[PDB]
Amino acid sequence: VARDITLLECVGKGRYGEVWRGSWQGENVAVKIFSSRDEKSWFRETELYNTVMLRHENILGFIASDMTSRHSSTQLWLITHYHEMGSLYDYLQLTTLDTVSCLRIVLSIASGLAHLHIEIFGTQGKPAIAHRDLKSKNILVKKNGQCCIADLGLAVMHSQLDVGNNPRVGTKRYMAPEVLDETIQVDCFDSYKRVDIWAFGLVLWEVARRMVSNGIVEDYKPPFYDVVPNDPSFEDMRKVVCVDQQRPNIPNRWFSDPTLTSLAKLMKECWYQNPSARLTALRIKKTLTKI
Ligand SMILES: Clc1cc2cc(c1)-c1cnn3ccc(nc13)NCCOCCO2
Repeated sequence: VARDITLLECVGKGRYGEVWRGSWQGENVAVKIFSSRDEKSWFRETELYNTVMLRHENILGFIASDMTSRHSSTQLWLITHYHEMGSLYDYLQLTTLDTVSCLRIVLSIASGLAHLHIEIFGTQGKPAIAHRDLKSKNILVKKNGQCCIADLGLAVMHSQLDVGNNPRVGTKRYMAPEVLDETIQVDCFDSYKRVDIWAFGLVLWEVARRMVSNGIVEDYKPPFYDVVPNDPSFEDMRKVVCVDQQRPNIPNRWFSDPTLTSLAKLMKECWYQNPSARLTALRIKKTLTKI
């Protein structure tokens, strides 16, 4: 139960709500406290965790979920494993990477996303799932160096089409061109997997910037830092991604490193204007395993 949790420190704050480091039987756990405005995101992630027994080493580990609702008060809690190392967004602010740690991180993300995307049949199976709000701030760094994906509140599902009634929409900075120009095929499940692949390519660019090659590294920057203001509007991102068709700049240093060059090619194959030309999660994972 949540009754035996002591909230210790607020480790994250946003429009979704807050994330706290909590204590439970003397062990650290994370508690996501949703704002009442995000009730549908809490329920989606709960049914994904407790009805679809969704478990994978690169998906945030679910412990429990609780809601209490009364006149003048509503609480919505998600209790998960705590990762002291924090969000990949925070982690990349402080850390530089080498060849092994860079590929451990990005391969672990690819592995979790493929696990979301690929359907499993039978008993103890799972539908195909699209995240729809992947970004560096919803990926956590585990002690072993791998990552795990969090925030499945916007997931859509499909078996041989489940879209929520969720009024919240993805982070604008990471929205795919088909989302921004509204040509996305809403009734086609593969559209949502390809919106995920787009966002993954941006996360791939974020990680690669922090890997050192030949004694050079870039500071952390978000996708499109140079052409969009902080907290960009829908219109800001359409002008950049669709009209101007701009994409993240690839610094010259990378082409001197074989690994960073391989990731540059992978990045671009996530960024096609045409969603159908983008790689699949499984192909990305199969490539990273060989690289
Ligand atoms: Cl249910 C959930 C959502 C989530 C992050 C966590 C849990 C989570 C788990 N351990 N942990 C450690 C630090 C931290 N978050 C977490 N820092 C705030 C980043 O918040 C991103 C929101 O996504």
